[PDB]
Amino acid sequence: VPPKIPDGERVDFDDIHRKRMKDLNELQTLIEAHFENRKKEEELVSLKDRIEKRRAERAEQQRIRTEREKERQTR
Amino acid sequence: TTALVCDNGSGLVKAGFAGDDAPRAVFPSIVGRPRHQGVMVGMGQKDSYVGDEAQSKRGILTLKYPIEHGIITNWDDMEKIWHHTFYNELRVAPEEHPTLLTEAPLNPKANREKMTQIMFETFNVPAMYVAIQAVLSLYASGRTTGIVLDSGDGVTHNVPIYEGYALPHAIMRLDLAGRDLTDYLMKILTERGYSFVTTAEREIVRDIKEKLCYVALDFENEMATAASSSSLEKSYELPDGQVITIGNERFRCPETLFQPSFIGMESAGIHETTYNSIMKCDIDIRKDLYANNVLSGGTTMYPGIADRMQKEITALAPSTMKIKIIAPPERKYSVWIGGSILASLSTFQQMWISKQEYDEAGPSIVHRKCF
Amino acid sequence: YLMKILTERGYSFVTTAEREIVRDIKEKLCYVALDFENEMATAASSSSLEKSYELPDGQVITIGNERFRCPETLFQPSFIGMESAGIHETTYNSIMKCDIDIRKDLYANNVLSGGTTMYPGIADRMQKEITALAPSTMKIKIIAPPERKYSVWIGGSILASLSTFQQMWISKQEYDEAGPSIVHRKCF
Amino acid sequence: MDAIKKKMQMLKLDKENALDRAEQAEADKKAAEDRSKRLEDELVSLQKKLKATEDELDKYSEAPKDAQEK
Amino acid sequence: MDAIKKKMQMLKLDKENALDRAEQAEADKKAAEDRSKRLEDELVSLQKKLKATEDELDKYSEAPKDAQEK
Ligand SMILES: Nc1ncnc2c1ncn2[C@@H]1O[C@H](COP(=O)(O)OP(=O)(O)O)[C@@H](O)[C@H]1O
Ligand SMILES: [Mg+2]
Repeated sequence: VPPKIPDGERVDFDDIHRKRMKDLNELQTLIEAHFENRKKEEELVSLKDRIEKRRAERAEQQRIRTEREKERQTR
Repeated sequence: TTALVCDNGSGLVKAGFAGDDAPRAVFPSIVGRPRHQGVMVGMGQKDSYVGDEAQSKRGILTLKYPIEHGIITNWDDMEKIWHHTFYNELRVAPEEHPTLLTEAPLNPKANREKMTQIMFETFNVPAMYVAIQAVLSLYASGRTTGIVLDSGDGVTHNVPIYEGYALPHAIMRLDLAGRDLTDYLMKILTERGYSFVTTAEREIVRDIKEKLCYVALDFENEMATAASSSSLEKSYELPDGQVITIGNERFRCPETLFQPSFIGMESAGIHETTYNSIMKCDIDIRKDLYANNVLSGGTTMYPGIADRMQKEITALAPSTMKIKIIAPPERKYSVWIGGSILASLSTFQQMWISKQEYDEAGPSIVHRKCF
Repeated sequence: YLMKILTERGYSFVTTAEREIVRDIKEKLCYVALDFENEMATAASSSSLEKSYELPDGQVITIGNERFRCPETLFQPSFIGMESAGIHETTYNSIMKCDIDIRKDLYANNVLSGGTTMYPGIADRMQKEITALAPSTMKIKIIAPPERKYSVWIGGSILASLSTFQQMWISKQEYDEAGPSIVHRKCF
Repeated sequence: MDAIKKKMQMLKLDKENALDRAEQAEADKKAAEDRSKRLEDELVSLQKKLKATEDELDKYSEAPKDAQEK
Repeated sequence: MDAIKKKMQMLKLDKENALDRAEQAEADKKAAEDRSKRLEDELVSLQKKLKATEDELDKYSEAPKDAQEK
C-alpha cells in the first residue's frame, strides 16, 4: 500500500526566500571577520620588527664580545 | 523534541538537527582497519578508525567504503558508522530523537528493511522515516514541480515531479557517479607516468578531481586546443612534493558523464537520460519540466556543467520550449537542507513510523502506507 | 516492466544485451494469476512460488511474486503508467461498439492469437473477466489453439494458397502506372 | 578571499532574476501585441462585412421603388 | 586587482539593462491591453450595427418579394 500523504495546507517558495535573505548578513559577518583578522594579525609584523631590533643589538653585542675575547685570549 | 536529519549518502555522511541551514558534521564514510603489524606497546591503537579520523591516518590503513552504489554491502561497518555519527559527531543519544534517513530510488527492499530494523533494535530510536533523495532536493529549491537530477557519488538518479505528484514510471536511475569518475581519472593519469594503486591514494586522486577537473563546453574544440597550446596544464602538489601536471586529463575525466562509453557503460549520458525521462511524462507537463530542470548532488559541482547540460538539452529539445537549469550554489547539501525543511513541517509530524507500529507489523512496515 | 521490478531483489539488468536475458526469464517463468489479490497474499506468506533460474554464467536467481506481477500489467495497464483499460476490458468495449444482433456470436467465438497470449493461465483469467463484465445469459468461450504463436503465419499461408485470392496481388505493371500509393487503392 | 566570493555570487543571482523577469515580460508583451493586431484585422473584416451588408441593403432599397412603379 | 572591478561593474550593468528591458516590455503590454480592450468595446457595437443593417435588409427584401408576387 503506497503512502498517501495526509491533508496539509501550505507553504512553498517562502522558506527558501527567508533562507536566501540572510546572504547579506553572511557577507557582513565574513567581511567583518576578515577586516578584524587582518588588523589583529598584522601587528605580528611589528612584533617581528621588535625581533629584528633585538637580533641586531644581540649581533652587535656578540661581535663586540667576541672581539674582546679574541683580544684577551691570544697572548 | 528535535529530529535528527541523517543522510547516509555514499562518500560523505551529512547529519544535523532539523531546522538549521547546514549539516552539523560532514565526514567521509570510510572504515579502515590497520594493515601493518605495530611494534610500539601501549600506544593506544584501536582496531578500526572511522569517519574523519581515518582520513588522517590513511597512510597505514586500508579504507573501504561500506556503501557501494546506494545499496549497503557491509552491514557491520554501516552500523559502526551510524554509531560514530550519533555518539561522537553529534553527541546526542538516539533514545530521544526521531531520525529521517534518505535512500536512493529503485533500491533493493532488503536494504531499506534492514536499515529500519537496525534503527529500531540497536539504536532504539523513537521513530524513523525514510525519504527518497530527490524529493528533498526539490524541497530545498522551494519549488513544487521540476525534474531533479541528483548526481551523487554512488548513483545518479533523475526523478521528475509535477505539482507534488511524482511520476513513478519516469524515474531513470543510472549507476555512473563520482566514484566511477575517480576510478577513470586514476586510470587515465597513468598516461603521463603517475601511478596510484593503493586504496589510500584513491583519496589523493579524488582531491585532484575536485580541485582541477572541469566540464568542457565543447569537447572536440577543447581536445584540439589542449593538443596545440599549453594554457590548460595546471600543476598540483602531492602530499609529499613532486608536483604533477595535468594536461587534457582535466576535462576528460568529467566528460564521462555525458559519454558513458568511456568507462565501457552502454547507456546514454546525463544529458540524454534527462530528456528521455521528460519524454516519458505526459504531453502537457513537458513545458514545466523543461523550464524547471534542477541540479543537485555533489558531482554536479564541476565548473561549467550548468552550461554544457543546457546546451545539450537545447540541442535535443524542441526549439520553442525554454530550457532553464537551476543550479543553486548550495548544491552539495541540497538534499540535507530539504530534509531539514521536511522534518520541520507540522503537516509531516504524523507520518513518522512510530515504534509501536513497528512492533505490530515487523520491519516490513516501511513498504506500507508509512512509506 | 519485468526488468524494472527485478531490481527490487538486487538483480540489475541494464545493457541492451541483458534485455534478452530478462525476456528469457519472462518466457520461462512468468504466468498469469487467476485471481490477483489471492496470489499476492499467498506469495507473501508461503514460499511455494519461488522458482529459481540460472543466468548465462551461474549465480542462480529466485523470482518471488514477480512471477505473476509482470504479466498482470496486461489487465491493469496502470502499472506501467498507461491510462487505458486492460485487454480484458478493451475486448468488451470492442464488442459493445458492434451491432446489437451479432454480439452473441462474437461472445461465443473470442479468439486469442499472437505470442504474448501464451502465458500459462491466461485463457481462464480472460474468460473469468469477460464473464464478469458480460450479461449473465451469453456464453463466453475463448479459443486458444496450441499453435498460437504462428497462427498469423499459418493463416497467411492458407490465404496465399487460395485460388480465389490469386488475382488480388498488386502486379508490378499496376505499381508502375500509379506509384506506391496503389496500396491504399482497390488492391488493399 | 571568502566574503568577496559571496558578493560575487549575490551580484549574479539578482542578474539571473532580472533576466528571467525580462524574458517573461518579453513573451507577455509579444503575445499581447499579436492579439491586438489580430483584433485589428478582425475589426477591419467587420467593417468590410458591414459595408457589404449595406451594399445589399442599398440593392434592396433600390428594388422597392421599381416595385412600386410596378 | 583589476578584473574583479570590471567584472562586477559589467554584471551590474547587465542587471540594469535587463531591468529596463523588462520595464519597457511591461509598458508595451499595458498599451497592447488597452488597445485590445478599446478595440473589443467598439467591435461589439460594430457587430450590433451590422445585425441592425442585416435586419433592415431582411425587411427591405421581404417587401419587394411581396410586391413582385403581388
Ligand atoms: N567541489 C567539487 N567539485 C567536483 N566534484 C566534487 C566536489 N565536491 C564533491 N565532489 C564529488 O562528489 C562526491 C560527494 O558527493 P555527495 O553529494 O557527498 O554524495 P552523497 O549523495 O553520497 O552525499 C565526492 O566523492 C566527489 O567526488
Ligand atoms: Mg546524495
